[PDB]
Amino acid sequence: AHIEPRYRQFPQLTRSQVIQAEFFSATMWFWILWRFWHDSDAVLGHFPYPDPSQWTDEELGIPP
Amino acid sequence: SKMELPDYKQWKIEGTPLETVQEKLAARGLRDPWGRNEAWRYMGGFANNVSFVGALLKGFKWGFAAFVVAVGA
Amino acid sequence: SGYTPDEKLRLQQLRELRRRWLKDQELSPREPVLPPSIFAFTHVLIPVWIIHYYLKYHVTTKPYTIVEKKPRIFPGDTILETGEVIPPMKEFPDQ
Amino acid sequence: FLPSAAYLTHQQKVLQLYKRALRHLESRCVHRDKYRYFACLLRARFDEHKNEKDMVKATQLLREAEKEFWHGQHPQPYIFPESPGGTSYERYECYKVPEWCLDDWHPSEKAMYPDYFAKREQWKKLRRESWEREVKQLQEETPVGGPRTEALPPARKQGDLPPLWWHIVTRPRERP
Amino acid sequence: GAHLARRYLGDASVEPEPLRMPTFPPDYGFPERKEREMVATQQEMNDAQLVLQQRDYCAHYLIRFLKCKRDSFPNFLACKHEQHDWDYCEHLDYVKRMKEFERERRLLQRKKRREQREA
Amino acid sequence: MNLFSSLTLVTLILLTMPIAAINFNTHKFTNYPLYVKTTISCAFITSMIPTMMFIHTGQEMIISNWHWLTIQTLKLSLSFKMDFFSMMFVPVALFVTWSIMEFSMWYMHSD
Amino acid sequence: SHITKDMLPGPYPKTPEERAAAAKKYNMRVEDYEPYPDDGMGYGDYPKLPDRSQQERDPWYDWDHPDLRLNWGEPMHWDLDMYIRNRVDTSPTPVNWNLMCKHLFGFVAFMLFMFWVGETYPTYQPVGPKQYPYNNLYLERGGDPNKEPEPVVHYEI
Amino acid sequence: MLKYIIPTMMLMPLTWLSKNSMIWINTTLHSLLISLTSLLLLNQFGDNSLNFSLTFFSDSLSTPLLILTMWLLPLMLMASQHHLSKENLARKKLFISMLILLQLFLIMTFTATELIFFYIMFEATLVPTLIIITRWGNQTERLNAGLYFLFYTLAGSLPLLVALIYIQNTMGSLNFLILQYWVQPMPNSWSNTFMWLACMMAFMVKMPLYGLHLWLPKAHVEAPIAGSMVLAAILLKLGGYGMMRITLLLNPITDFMAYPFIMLSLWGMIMTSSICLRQTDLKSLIAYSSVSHMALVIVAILIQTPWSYMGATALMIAHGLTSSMLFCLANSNYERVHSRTMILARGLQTLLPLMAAWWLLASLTNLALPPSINLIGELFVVMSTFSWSNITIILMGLNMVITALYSLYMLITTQRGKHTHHINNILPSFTRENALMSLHMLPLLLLSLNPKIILGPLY
Amino acid sequence: SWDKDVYPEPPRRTPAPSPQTSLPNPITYLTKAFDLLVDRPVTLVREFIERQHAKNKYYYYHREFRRVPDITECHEKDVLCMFEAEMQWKRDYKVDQEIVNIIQERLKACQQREGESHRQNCAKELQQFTQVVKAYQDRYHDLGAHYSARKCLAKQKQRMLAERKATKEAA
Amino acid sequence: HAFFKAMLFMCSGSIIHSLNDEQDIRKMGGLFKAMPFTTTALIIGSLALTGMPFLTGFYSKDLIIESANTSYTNAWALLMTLVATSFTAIYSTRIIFFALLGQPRFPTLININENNPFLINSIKRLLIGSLFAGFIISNNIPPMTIPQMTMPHYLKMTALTVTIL
Amino acid sequence: SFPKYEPSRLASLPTTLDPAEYDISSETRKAQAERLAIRSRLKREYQLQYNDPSRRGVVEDPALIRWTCARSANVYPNFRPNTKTSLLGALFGIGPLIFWYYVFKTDRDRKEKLIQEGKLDRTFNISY
Amino acid sequence: DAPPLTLEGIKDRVLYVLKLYDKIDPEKLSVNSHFMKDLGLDSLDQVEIIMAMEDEFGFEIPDIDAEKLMCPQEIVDYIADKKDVYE
Repeated sequence: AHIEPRYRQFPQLTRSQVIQAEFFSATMWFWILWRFWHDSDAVLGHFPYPDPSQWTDEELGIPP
Repeated sequence: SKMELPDYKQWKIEGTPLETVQEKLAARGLRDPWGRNEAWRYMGGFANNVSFVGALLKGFKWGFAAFVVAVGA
Repeated sequence: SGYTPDEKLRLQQLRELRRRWLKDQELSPREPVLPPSIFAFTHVLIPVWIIHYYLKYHVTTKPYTIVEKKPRIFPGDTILETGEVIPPMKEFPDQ
Repeated sequence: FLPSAAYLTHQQKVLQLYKRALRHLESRCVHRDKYRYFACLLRARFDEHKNEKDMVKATQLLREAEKEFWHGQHPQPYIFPESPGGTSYERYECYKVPEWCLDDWHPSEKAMYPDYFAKREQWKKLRRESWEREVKQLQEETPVGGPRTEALPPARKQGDLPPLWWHIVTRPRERP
Repeated sequence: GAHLARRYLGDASVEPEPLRMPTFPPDYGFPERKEREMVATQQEMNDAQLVLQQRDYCAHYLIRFLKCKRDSFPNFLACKHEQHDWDYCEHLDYVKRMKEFERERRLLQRKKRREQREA
Repeated sequence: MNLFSSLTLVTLILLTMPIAAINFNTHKFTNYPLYVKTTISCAFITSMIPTMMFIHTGQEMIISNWHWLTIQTLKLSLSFKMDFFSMMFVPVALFVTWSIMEFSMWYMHSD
Repeated sequence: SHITKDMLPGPYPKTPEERAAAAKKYNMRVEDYEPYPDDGMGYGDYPKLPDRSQQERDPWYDWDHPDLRLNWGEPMHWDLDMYIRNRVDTSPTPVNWNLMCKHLFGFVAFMLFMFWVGETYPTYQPVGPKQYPYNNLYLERGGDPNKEPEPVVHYEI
Repeated sequence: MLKYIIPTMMLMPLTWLSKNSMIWINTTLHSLLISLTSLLLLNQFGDNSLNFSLTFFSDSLSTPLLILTMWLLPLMLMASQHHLSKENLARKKLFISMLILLQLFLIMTFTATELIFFYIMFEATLVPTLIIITRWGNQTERLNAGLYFLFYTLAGSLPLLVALIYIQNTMGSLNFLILQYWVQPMPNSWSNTFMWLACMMAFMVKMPLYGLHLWLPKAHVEAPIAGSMVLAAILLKLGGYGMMRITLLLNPITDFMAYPFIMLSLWGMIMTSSICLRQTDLKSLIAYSSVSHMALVIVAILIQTPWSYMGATALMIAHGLTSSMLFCLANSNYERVHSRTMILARGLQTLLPLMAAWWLLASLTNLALPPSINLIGELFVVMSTFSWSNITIILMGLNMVITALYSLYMLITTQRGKHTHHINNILPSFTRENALMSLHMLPLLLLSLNPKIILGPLY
Repeated sequence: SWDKDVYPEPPRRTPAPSPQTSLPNPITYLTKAFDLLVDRPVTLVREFIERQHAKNKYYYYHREFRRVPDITECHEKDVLCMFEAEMQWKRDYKVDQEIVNIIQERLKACQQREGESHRQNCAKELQQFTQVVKAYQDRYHDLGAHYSARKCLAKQKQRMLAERKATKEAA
Repeated sequence: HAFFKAMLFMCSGSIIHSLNDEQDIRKMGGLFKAMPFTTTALIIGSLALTGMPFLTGFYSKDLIIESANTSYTNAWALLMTLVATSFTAIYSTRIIFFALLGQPRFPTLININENNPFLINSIKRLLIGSLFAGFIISNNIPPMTIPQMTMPHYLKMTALTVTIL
Repeated sequence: SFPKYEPSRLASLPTTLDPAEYDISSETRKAQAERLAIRSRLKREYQLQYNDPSRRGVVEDPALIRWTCARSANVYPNFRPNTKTSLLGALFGIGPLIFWYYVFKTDRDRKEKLIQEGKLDRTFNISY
Repeated sequence: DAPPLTLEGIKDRVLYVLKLYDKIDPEKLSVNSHFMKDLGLDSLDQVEIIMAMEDEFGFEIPDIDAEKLMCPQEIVDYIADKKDVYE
């Protein structure tokens, strides 16, 4: 069939374009989940942040 | 081209923004808007079109089960 | 405000003439005008052949022509032409 | 500055301020419902002293209202995508070819479109045949020594077409 | 950050700066702790066509990373253990540069304390 | 190596053809967008390959020929190079522009 | 082929007859026909207009010419060559003029002043130098492959 | 080249003794014959120039100008009808033979071995174009325009004669070769100052310089089309050619006295790009554009650099082609609307649909589009002058910006936006006019492919 | 071919791959496809062209010269002597331009083959480039446009006279 | 960026021609559930702005701000880039909120359409480009630089935190 | 309420807030009627010369040709050399020219002085 | 990009969106019905009518034609002039 305009109503839709729309948004969300757990944890950068340098003295002849 | 002209006085107005402005402006004491021009804009398949987090997050209504399958891998 | 009856009548004659002119601009006589991938991949193939013909022979016989940043050799691998080991990477520890 | 007279009126200037202030409110006041609210507010603010029989009071408050309108105008209003200044504004001027042309086509192309060009031939003879008598007579008689308007009366005398029909009616379709 | 606001609120002595980094001289009081690992094989490194400002320490991990990436090229998601080792070693170098900075910091703080108490 | 050189040179020279085609046609490709679409598709498929060879090996190259006016101590030819940027920039622009060809088939419909 | 007398020699005087003949020659309002005055800048006896002329004259007046805002007998303003739409749009300004220029130059000065603040106060992180192997990377600076070593080493912390 | 000279004479009398309705074909055919015939000259090999006994020689400074003039002749003639087509048979034969005799003096001028001969053939170039523009000057002060032309060109060019006789009786004969060989430096006295001022002042007037550039616009707005093209291209680039000749002598004083001329040329080049931004009168904008390009030429000639000389002769040839083309399109528009003003001819995108393509192509050649020879010339001028003074790139780049600006402005002003819906008299474009378009721009692009011909003797 | 005397090239050093994968090897599949598709008929066309011009031959040579003696062995006028001197001098100038061209081509080659080892094994070629261009700056540069030959020799006397007096006082 | 805004411009102009070439945010309001293929394309593009963690639009922008804060930087430029990343977050949210979420405003006689294989293939093609090929290009490049990889607290998370606020 | 829209050489004073109009005199209305009449008669002559169907030429505007001859060639008559003319001609003729001539003096002096010395960056300066 | 438009369809649509408005009756609504003369509705709300029909059809009719229509038939005339709807 063709496509038709309508006056002041909610427009008609095919099921195909809306099912590809749901398919693509859900694959985006699947990519952010299957990227957000699967190998990273990259927003937290794989290394504990070291302190002010050691919070210890005895560093190669510090002055007593 | 047929159009069927979806008729006047059908709307039976009742809508939320137009109802608030009619009540507040009747309390002001005028009651003369343009009126019911926009019931087709405010309701139908309209009238709770999706809010913020549903709009930004339309995806997870099917993606979580796919991620469960990915955990199953 | 409002028109005069003469201005309305003038507009009515313009309506009549504009209807006739645009109805004249309608046409479908059922003779409006009248008369008085193997191609694709051979189009792919043939300039490839011509420019490779050009790109070996004249390009090569000109000496300082198309040149390269060299492929990168490795400390633990071999050479395809000569063939020997480079002395490999040193001690591993603290890993 | 109008084709009918010189003075506009008080009422025309008031009404143009009404259309401009309401259009600016459309642009300022999106979601359309608080717009509809403020449209009733503006219509009430005109109804605050609609009752004035006076003239100097009306034009003095009109001048103060012009101050109030320029006080809160908007930078880029919702001008329509057909209005001048707007988005189109002879967007589709790509094929507004003027209608005096098409005389200068090669006769092969005029063999391609036979009946339409025969119809243009009889239109053009309808133009030339009906230019001398009625149009030249109404352009002798009806113009006064000062025409004093930008609008002509039709040929309501007896018969055929009103004068100056050609480059008014025969304008392009505004649509390629 | 934090060191920056402390330096800009404090006086110019007790919080030293970069770009003039040798401030207290080398081998001040060192108990002979210097190995300077040098696993580079710098001739073999220049043979392996590396980059300026990569001819550094921890570079043999980068060599192995380039080696495994060359050896399995369509394995698009292979080399991350040796990439992680290279990251770990440059992380250690970052620790070392932070140690040098705050060591000069505490040196200058104690030196100004000691000259204030001796004078 | 000759392959990488000829593949970059055809990813340039496979774009020149349709303009000279319509200047030497005199007839109407009504499907002229389809023609442009298939030559951009050929350019993208011959440009995805040598980037993969590039990062596979390294192996950077410059090409240079067809000089004019080697006048003073300098010269000039048509000289262009394919390195890291000059290879991993080409399929980006090609793929983007192939999709914009599709969108322009739609958007320039009645014009 | 044209009448010589419909050209424009001389300035405005004499004030009855030359003003009368020039007002009938250019077809304007009689007493509002302006000479410049006789400024000696050439300029003859040609009129002066309110200088904006193009983003006034709204396109709903529906005169003859499409984009010149012209109607074939007009003074044809002396500075129209600077006034055409596509060249200078003398629109009524949305705010002011002095307000525009003062806020713009003040904001540029404010940003450049804080740029000088940025130029004098850098940021950094608690970081020393790198540790380049061969005496802060000899043989990959300028060279001298057999002449000039300067011994200075790296020490660990 | 005497085998090229004797058909230039004997191309004349056929135009007399041809029957009616047949002069046109004969002139065009034999002109194109001689075009190829002197295109065969191009064998300038390596070290020397090429000589012929006591009258003729050829550098690379003269051969592309020669080929350009003999290319210009069918273009010159074929533009020059339809405004004198209905005029008389005898007067039309007189006109065409006058153009042919003009070009014969031009070829004598471009292959002038000696310099006294060069002065004589220089004012031989002067004289017939006066007659042509004054008989067919097409407008109301052709009187004034021809008079300014004649007195400026003589009263600039005349003391050059006395200076050349002075050089004659101080250094023997005035061959170009002995003056290459028996030259000796002439120091910073005042006599050298006045001699250099005389010679360079005559040529400054010929270019024109900015100080006397009111010469040009009247001489273009009141000339016919063939005289316009010949005047612009051949006369101004011939003036540049003569300066390129005689600047070989007088080395050290041009270091002193070259300062105000370069200054005047730079600032007036900017003022000329300012003046052709706002005027009406579509024909005259290209005239002021030519003033600005020749000021650029003048900077290039006096700075005395091999890059400068190569780019200078490149700019000569490219600007000759582009200016002649754009004059031809101005003639086409005036054939349409009979106006010469600018704001009347508007629109013309639908109407004359492919004329716009040639307008665009000409405006892009005048843009300095980059593979075009125009940009090669301007670029090497900028390189040489930045070696010369290292801060002068401000006026060069500002010239570039405003030059692109007014060129594209004259493009999108006349031929972009709206038909004025009262014209009724544009016709679809004649095959003659588009034939002249292809006569202009196909040899320009084929020159753009292999431009190793047109560069200067310091190649 | 060419002259490797004038155009030296470094020894080829080609590494060898090692998978350690089971893809198996798409790029080898495609490069064998490219060779067995394109490389056969183009080589056959080369063979056809070689034979059909190997029927009969032409010959071009290199134009070699004599030596005309000098310019300082010509007197103040000597047009039949100075002409020979200048043409021999100007041809020397042109071939020296191409000398500088060839050295710049070698420098481009050294930049390209090294990749990012800029400061190694290009000291030799850039160094001799600086040497020849210091010579060219000293000898053919500060002479301007209308060079004949005599401006070069006046420059020559000027340079050696000035440096002679400077090293005279500073000796 | 190239994949990103090619996709975004094509989506946006598709919507503009879908609603009669009017192009203004005023009288455009509710287009969600009017077929959500192009609208979904718009919101995936806009959430791919700010680099929602962690997508193809994440990598470059966040490595840039991390390398900028881990440098000998300006003390004005990093603050300006932080504020402008917050501002591109807010006009991204405004273009979504005025494109879809509000109650619908448009003239009547609507003709909203995607019945074309060309448009759906082009938008499909570029969102497939922006979900995978950004990662594919970003991953297998030899590092000609040395990445920082060692950042303090709120010197890696912080631009994401600022986009959230 | 507002700074009342200051005039400028760019500020188009709009047709609404003058405020100098709004006590419109009767004779000013008479002048507006005159202006309407003049444009009326001119458009009538335009339509009469315009709608002839056999007129093949252009509308032949006298006003535009009047303006063009006014602008191009009818400047030099009339002219008298005045004080303001001479001042503005000197300020636009000699000022910028003598200024850039000064800076080229300074540039040539510094450049030849410094290459007279030899502490200049011409290690290889080939394309002179 | 070219929807089907008729005079009857556009006339019924204009009469429809008139009849939705409040203070006119749906009773006495006529295609020939003077807004100024024989209906008695105010000119100010007649310009509200002008505004809303402009907003529906998506083009501003000018101020100079915001004066002199006063009836639905001339409204259909002017909208058919701007849109060029005849066959």
